[PDB]
Amino acid sequence: ARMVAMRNATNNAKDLVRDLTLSFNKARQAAITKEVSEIASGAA
Amino acid sequence: VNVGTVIAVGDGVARLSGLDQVVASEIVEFPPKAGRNESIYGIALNLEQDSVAAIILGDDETIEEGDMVTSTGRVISVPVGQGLLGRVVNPLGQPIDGKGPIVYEKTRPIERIAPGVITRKSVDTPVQTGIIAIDALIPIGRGQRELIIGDRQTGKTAVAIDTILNQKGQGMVCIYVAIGQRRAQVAQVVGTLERFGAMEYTIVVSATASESAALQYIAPYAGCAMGEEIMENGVMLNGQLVKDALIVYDDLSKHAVAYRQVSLLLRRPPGREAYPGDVFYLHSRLLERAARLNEEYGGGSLTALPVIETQANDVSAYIPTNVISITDGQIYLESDLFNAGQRPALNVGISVSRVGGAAQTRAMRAVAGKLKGELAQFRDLAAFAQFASDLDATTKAQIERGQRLQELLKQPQYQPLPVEDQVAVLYAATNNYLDDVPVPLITKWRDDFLAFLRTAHPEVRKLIYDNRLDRKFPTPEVKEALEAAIKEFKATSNY
Amino acid sequence: AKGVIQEIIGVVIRAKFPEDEVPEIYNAIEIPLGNGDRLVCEVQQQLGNGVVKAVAMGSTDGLRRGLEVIDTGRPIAVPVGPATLGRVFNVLGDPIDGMGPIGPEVERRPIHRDPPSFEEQNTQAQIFETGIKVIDLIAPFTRGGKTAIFGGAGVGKTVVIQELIANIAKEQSGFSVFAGVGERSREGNDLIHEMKEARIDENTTVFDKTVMVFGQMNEPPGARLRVGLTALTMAEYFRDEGRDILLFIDNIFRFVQAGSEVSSLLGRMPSQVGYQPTLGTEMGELQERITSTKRGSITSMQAVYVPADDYTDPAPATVFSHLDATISLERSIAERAIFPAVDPLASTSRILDPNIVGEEHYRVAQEVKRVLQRYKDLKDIIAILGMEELSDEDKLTVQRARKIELFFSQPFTVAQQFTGRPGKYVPVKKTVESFARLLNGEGDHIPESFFYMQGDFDDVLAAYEA
Amino acid sequence: AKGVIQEIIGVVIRAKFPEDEVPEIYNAIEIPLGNGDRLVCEVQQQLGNGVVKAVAMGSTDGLRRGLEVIDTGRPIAVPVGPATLGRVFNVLGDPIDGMGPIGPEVERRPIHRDPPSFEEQNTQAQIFETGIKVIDLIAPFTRGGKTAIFGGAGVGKTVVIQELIANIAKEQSGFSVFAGVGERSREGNDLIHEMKEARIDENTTVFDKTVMVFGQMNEPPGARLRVGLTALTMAEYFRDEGRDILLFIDNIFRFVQAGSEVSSLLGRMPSQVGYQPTLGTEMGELQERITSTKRGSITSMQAVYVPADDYTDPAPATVFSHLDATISLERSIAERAIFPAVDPLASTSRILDPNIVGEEHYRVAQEVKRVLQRYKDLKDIIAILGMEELSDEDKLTVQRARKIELFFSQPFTVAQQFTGRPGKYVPVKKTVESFARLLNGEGDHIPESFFYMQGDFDDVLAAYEA
Ligand SMILES: Nc1ncnc2c1ncn2[C@@H]1O[C@H](COP(=O)(O)OP(=O)(O)OP(=O)(O)O)[C@@H](O)[C@H]1O
Ligand SMILES: [Mg+2]
Repeated sequence: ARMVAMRNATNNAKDLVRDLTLSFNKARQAAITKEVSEIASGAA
Repeated sequence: VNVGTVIAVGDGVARLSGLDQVVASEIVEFPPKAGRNESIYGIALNLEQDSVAAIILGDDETIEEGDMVTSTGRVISVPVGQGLLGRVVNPLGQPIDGKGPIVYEKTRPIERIAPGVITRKSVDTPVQTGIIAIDALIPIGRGQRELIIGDRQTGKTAVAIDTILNQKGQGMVCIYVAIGQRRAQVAQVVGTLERFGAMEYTIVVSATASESAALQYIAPYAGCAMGEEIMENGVMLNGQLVKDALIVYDDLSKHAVAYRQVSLLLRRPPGREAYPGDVFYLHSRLLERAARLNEEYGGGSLTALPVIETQANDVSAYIPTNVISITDGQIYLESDLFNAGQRPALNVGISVSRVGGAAQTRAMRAVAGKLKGELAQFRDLAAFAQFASDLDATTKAQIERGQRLQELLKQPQYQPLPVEDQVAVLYAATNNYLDDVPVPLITKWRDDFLAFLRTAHPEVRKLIYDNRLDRKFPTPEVKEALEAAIKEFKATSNY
Repeated sequence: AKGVIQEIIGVVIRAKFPEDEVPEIYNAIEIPLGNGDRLVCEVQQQLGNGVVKAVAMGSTDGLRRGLEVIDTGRPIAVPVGPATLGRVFNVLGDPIDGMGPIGPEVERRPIHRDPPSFEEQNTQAQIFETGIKVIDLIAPFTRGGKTAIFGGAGVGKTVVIQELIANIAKEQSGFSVFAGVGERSREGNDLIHEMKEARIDENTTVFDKTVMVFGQMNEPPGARLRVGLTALTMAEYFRDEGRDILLFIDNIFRFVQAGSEVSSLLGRMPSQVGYQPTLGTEMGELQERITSTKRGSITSMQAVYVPADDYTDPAPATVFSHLDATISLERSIAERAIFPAVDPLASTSRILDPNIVGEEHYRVAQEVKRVLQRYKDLKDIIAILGMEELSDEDKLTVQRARKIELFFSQPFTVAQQFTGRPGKYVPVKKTVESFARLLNGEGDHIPESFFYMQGDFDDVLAAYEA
Repeated sequence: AKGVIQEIIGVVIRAKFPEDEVPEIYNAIEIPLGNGDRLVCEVQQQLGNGVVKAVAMGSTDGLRRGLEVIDTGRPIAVPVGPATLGRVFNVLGDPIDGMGPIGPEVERRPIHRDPPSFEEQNTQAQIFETGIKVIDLIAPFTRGGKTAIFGGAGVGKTVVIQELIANIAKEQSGFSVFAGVGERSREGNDLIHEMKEARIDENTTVFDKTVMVFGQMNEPPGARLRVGLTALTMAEYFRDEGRDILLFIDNIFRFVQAGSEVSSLLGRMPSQVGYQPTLGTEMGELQERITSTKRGSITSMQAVYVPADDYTDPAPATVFSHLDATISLERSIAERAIFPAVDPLASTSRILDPNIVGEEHYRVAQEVKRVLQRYKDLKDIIAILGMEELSDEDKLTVQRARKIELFFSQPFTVAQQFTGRPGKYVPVKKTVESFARLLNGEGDHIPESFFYMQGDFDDVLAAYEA
């Protein structure tokens, strides 16, 4: 029973990492867009 | 005469007004005036209309509006040749060690085109780093551009200095550029090189942090011009015309920062991370000049060792990604491993060398394959280390084998192991000969074994070094000689 | 013509021309360099009265303002024809190999052509028969369609490229073009030269059947931006003759990055993730001339680098918007001695539908995907509990999946000298029938061996008998 | 050498001078105010014809667009000498304490000076003898090096600074300079002035051996930018006199922030996250003056504040690029009555290698911090097991780790009049010998509370026998 529970937990943990990585990537791109907007605005 | 007058001085940037017939990267003069007995040179980067924005190589605090400038017809050139060996110089070739003028007869221009496609040859001759981890799992060959990427204080310049020290008689002219390093750090590096006798085949360019951004911007190019002179014409080292060279750009992160500062002060349009559009072009011009010339063009070499200081292991940053794409191999030095205790902090799981075994001696390639496989197997089971008691016999055995190998890869500072010692020790480890030795005693065992071979058994070391190039290295009697040496050492010593 | 340089800022230069005969956009103005050599700058903008902003595409370190500029009156002229075969060129069309100049008798076409019109496009999609079992089965090519490959270059990608070139050369018209966008001078140029000259097929080296355009890393961003257009200009001449052309673009992401750098240098505003604002238009000027027309077809297999493995990243997103088949080379598959280390699960293709490749091909591909997915799901169970605990009617599926992943190995006609095994060309129909006959139950008695580096199912039967 | 103000935009003043009398790039301006005193501006950019753009260094809430300006010719001149000892100065060098102004007989030196040349830099790093056991054992200083503090208030950072000043003033001449760069006026002032005037050593106050220069957050960005250079000038005078100097810079990150604000107001384009393009050079022009020449040395012990907890931020990264050691004061150690809250972990140094400190020092510093390398990770197993009633060796390693943690404390000669205990100065040899003996096991058979607050292991033995 512990083996089944840990296997389910590991699968849920791996799914959460994929979801978090998907969300982190969106936050990574939005950070770049913000910087490329302030610097371009600051240039002009 | 066609000269110009400064019309505006910013944060190290002039404008020079109407200075025609100026080449796009000349080195203007700023002739001496009242209250200034010397000349400060500047690089005319922006050739605008009715304006020439030139960054100042020297100090900007002295150049006032109205100063006259004379455009010297020469593009930036540096001295090269034998006379530079063992001397610290500016990126302009002016000595700063205070030991006399540079003796030279030839000046190789900075910013020359890469050798070309057909000019090069496949990398085959190895650059013996002297570090077991690098020299076994991440081969570096003459002509390869291997990147030493890390995170703040991790050991990148320590690895570079170990590599430079290991070339004592490997017929390799080392070069150390030190872009943006502190004057104290460059002084300590030069002191270390002098202390170990490595200051008779090393040229140390240096554009320290206090120096103007122009000097930090042109430092690596001066270094690689000095290295290209070695690669093409060569210098007399130990009575042998050596045409190999090894160049270490101590920070290309700081070089990129300096170029970003130059671009922003010149009002060039920024890009991602405020870096100019052509920072990739900058680093590519710099690194691509490192080549393995074929026999038709001389057979020289120039091995480049760029170093990058990442932040929080952010590999996806702009400059790290650019240089990783440019370079042929990466040596990641992780701060986690450095703080854990593994002093050479190589992260084998992600560090790669695209040249591969072609940049390794046949003995080294024959021995290191099992080491790499066993280390990979240990890494795949790193989560079970604390659960060693409740594991299968084979899984356990894999675990202590990985622990022994990882402890073996640990190395002190300024202790480069010649190739014969590395191959002997890794043959001892790959064969089930260090299993009885406890994990914390592996380093002591290795040091004692090298001492034993150096004193008791010079013949086996000479035998291994003599036939390191044999395609079937283990076949020769060298195998039995080495086995007898290991058995005798393990009998005499106890752990 | 005969303008004068007005401003030199990095690789961006501005040349002043008379009020008339101002060069158009993409006009490739030429600057004499005081010798036979010259610097070619591509005009990208027209400002004010005669001033044109151009990208240097060269060293631009020895230039001075006021220097004479010669207008060519047309985009970058690229030599085309059979003379280009077996030669290596840069973006400008000048050969960078040891052989001499191309010569004036050879036709030169503008680098900036136009994609084929609407009527010239093929209404139907035709499968491209590469001959490799795994490529033709799980991720089928499309004639005149783009294809992406993902790999770390240590997984035998170059061997796959060489096999594709040899297959098209020996079983079709067979002319290939290799676009080295941002290709390293050492790792990606001399190595590929030696592999292509050493690799031979029917007494003809792979190098002699292809033309390679290298926009090297050390060249300015303009060269890396336009090297792909140079490669298309070279390939379109052969496409106009009715031949079928494979265009290989190495790391199209480097083309995207070169475009971004050029846009930043020109002063344009940065799009999402500091990309050029004209990302879609730049990716559409390219990869739209790669189509299957009435006269001929150009089918491209382009390497793609995913920034930080970020696929949503607008660069790989715009690349994917123009893709038909994805091939994912895997390091783990290559660790075992399977040269065609294609990951069947990660590799997909648009053309793999019943309406084109037939019902049987779709059915067998879907069944292979299902059994391999079951094997992937049961990897952890096998690793943890072992083979014994896994139940019946699933151990058979696991064994079949292992045998079928060993079956994707295929001898290569370009690697027969290295491996000592003759290459085998497997037709798509033969592949489909062989895999159907492997799935239905035949060959179950045969062990995992005898499937390794083999061709059709009859071949493995013969090997088992002998 | 007299001009007129043209524009006043915040703290940036644009002044027009005669064509042949333009001030230099870093000269002062000294706008005369109506009520007797002057507003000292600093030029930053020569531009146009006779026009200079200068930073205010003051309020500029009372200036018109016609006020005359009196160029000084030299950069900001600051009083240096023994007269400027035990006094508090602002960025301009005018004493802000209650005492009288500095007499004209005192030499005034320019604030901007070049760092020592490479020829004068020491070729071998030398350990700096502070006397604190934990400081001189785990994270040794560097002669002419830099050190950072990561700790808030209530952890005794001020007491550590006072002890360092007292030790350098007693063992060597040790003249100290304190630079308040953008620090809170309540913490930086009247909780440093009073805690150092009250603190005494050999009937001489710590404040009498220390020079204080204070540019607080209320001051304009130029003042916080140049306060560091003022402090460096004062320390460099004594360094040129041959006396070793300990220079404290409080919140060097505020110096970076002041530079960023100055650049933003000066019209420079931002770099990275709004920071100044000249970040690395600005850090170099200040930190490179902190070095150990042959005649003298300026050791620095700075304090670094990271915005939020972001060490990726450009300001902390540029600060850390110029660091030789870090000291991390910890709240938990401070609240456990161990007054020197220097965490044994997270306190690194680049001097801690065999080739400088010595084989024995490195060996002893590696044996310690190894039993603590886990941070006594055994605490969790005790927490959830009741120590399991038996832990074998772990009991011995826990006892040794607790003994070492207690032993890291050292009496403060500046806190002698507060806690009623004489301060003990422990040389590095005594530290290494004491810790070597403790790790060998001479510290055993002695209970806790006997290693709590003592100088040497010999002192602990004397306490035990008594
Ligand atoms: N191989 C090694 N053996 C022993 N100590 C080492 C080794 N590598 C690094 N160290 C230790 O780490 C310290 C810092 O190393 P190093 O100067 O190479 O770092 P870095 O990454 O170049 O840092 P920086 O960003 O400050 O230049 C050294 O002073 C030394 O104490
Ligand atoms: Mg370093």
